[PDB]
Amino acid sequence: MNIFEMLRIDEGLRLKIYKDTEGYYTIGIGHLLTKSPSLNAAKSELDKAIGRNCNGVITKDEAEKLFNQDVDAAVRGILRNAKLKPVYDSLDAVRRCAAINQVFQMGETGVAGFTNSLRMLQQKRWDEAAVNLAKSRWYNQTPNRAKRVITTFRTGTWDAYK
Repeated sequence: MNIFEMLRIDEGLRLKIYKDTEGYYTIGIGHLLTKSPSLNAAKSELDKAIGRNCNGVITKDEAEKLFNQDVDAAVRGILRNAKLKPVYDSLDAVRRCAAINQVFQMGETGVAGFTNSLRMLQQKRWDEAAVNLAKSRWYNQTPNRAKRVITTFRTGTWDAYK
């Protein structure tokens, strides 16, 4: 298991524009297109992202290219963020994947606001961090995915992903 395999499980792969868990137009492996309710705005964003007129559909290669960009961007966001970087750097490789997963789903600013969880994770208070992580809109809205990510933070193993 690695971050790509982990996020592929959590996000799925769909080649046609779909709505994510929040109702927002998305494509590929959790590539958010826009928060606009206008499908034409989503299609414009898609065409711009891919560099051709897609008419709402992409190939697997194209989806994987966006995914590479999105993972890369998530990591670089973490490294540029004064609140996230020290916590990320304090973690082992497996827990770093959990961190990337949460930032991928929620965005850098959202995760940077998880002050008490960040502190507990840097302190390596794993069970306490796991309890805190679950006291969240994130957990309540996507509990099966959040449980997997939290188990990864708690244990530093891939047990939740088989």
